[PDB]
Formats: sequence, structure tokens, C-alpha cells
Amino acid sequence: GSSGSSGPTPKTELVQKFRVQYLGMLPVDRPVGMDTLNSAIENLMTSSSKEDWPSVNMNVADATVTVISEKNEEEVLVECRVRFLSFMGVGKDVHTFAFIMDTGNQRFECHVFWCEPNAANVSEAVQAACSGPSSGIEGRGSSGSSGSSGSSGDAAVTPEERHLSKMQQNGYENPTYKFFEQMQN
Repeated sequence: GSSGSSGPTPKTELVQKFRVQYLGMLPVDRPVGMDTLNSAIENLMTSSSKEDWPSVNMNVADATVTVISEKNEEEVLVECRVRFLSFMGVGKDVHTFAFIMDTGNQRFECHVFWCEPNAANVSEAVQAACSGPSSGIEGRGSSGSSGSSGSSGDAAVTPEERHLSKMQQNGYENPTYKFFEQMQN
């Protein structure tokens, strides 16, 4: 007679954390389809409200995306891997981020996370994670003291929305995941 406990091994690697909330988890039938991904977002939004969603840190590693809570760091709310990521996109709003991962053979899950202000830096990391290296902070900002002002032309549209839109348009379908038979003759 003697007690005994076992524990896993801690994995420490250059990973970035993003402050976001946790809406919930909604299962999907298809791996792709903006009509399906967005159909899971509202579903969760309806159940729990904005304030109902707990604050959690979204840890996105090189080729992995782990969800850790704020109350604790060892708390793994959801363990997603870019390799499993079948399809990822943004909801009608640029302040929401939902991605569909593979949790088995055909059954896939779709988690959502509220990004503040928007999901420009987030959706940018996850999407870039598929390829590998990410650019991140561009650096080039707004000077302030303009010289020639008084004519129509260069718009004042931020490069943040220009992208956030694309995501909610065509989205990003992980290539690595090619087990289906959608190859045209």
C-alpha cells in the first residue's frame, strides 16, 4: 500500500499570448463554409452574453494554438493545433474570431474568441501560423505633421479593416489538411 501520482511534461516554447474572451464551443458538420462557421458563432453568442464570456489568454505558438485561462496558466481550456485547423474565418464582425479544428475523424469543433479591439493581430497570427514565420508589427505608422494637404486621393483607410474583411470574405483554408476528395479532374 502506497500512494503515487504522475504528471505530464511542461512544454516551453516561444509563444505569443493574446487577451481575449471565451464565448464557447459549437460543433460543425462541414470543415469549411462561412455559412457554417458563422452559424456556430451566433449560437454561442445567444447562450452567453458579452459579459458572460470569461477573460482568457489565447496562446498561439509557432504551429499550435493553446487556450489558457486567466485565473490560472496551467489551465488549458482548449488545445488546438494549426495542423488540425481545417478552416478559419471571422464573423460578420471584425471583433470576433472563430476557427474550426479537427477533434477526431469527421466531427470537427469550432471555437470562438472575442478580440479587442478587433481580430487583426489575432486572425493574423493564426493564419500566418499555417505558413510559419509572421511579420507582425509593421512599424510604419502615422507621422502626423502632413505637408501637402488639400486634395482628393490617398484615403485614410486603416490597413486593419482591409484585412479583417478578407477573413470574413473568403477566409483561410489550411492547405496541409488535404484528406478530402475535392480535387477536380
